[PDB]
Amino acid sequence: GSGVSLEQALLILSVAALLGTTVEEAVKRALWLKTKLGVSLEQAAFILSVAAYLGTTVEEAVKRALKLKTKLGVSLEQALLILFAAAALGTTVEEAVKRALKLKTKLGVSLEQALLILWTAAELGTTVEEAVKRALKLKTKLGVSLEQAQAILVVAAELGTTVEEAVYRALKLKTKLGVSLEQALLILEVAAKLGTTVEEAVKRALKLKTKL
Repeated sequence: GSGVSLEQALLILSVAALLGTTVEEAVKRALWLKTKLGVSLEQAAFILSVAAYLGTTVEEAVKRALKLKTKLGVSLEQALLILFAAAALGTTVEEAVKRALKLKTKLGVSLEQALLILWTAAELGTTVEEAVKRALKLKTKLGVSLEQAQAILVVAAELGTTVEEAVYRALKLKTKLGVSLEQALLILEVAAKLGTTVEEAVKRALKLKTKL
């Protein structure tokens, strides 16, 4: 798309924070990269985030990702997630993929889902087995996806609250603003990252945004 969704605006606000660059600068940087590679805006923002986590230039991150795609025969998305999971783990990409593949087979999930689980466990400071146990409890209790359950865990950590508090606020946001759960959780997380209120994060994002 050329029109920017709220979802996408929020991701950039997050990336602007991470890079320490104005939102205007982050927009341009994400659009240049989207154009250059012919990828989604979300994927462009991801790449900027991966390079920041790696501590490499964006080109270098792209070079690594393209080489790893060819090596493993995987998508660019998967290669990026492998690099990210490896940067978060502080290990090799080979080790990260090894762990992801074992976990993929165990849980009957995708490699992408497995890599997200590994990254999430690192973000929570727990083992994977613990993170999976806690995510699956939420999945069953609330009737959310495994992905969403993980997102809830992570949002709670960013907020410095329990998962009960995080869910309570997310569902309030859904009812008040008519957003999806995934949206609500992202808003909560972005406001935490920007050092602001829920209202101010959305107000910025709306300035930035064009498509719905």
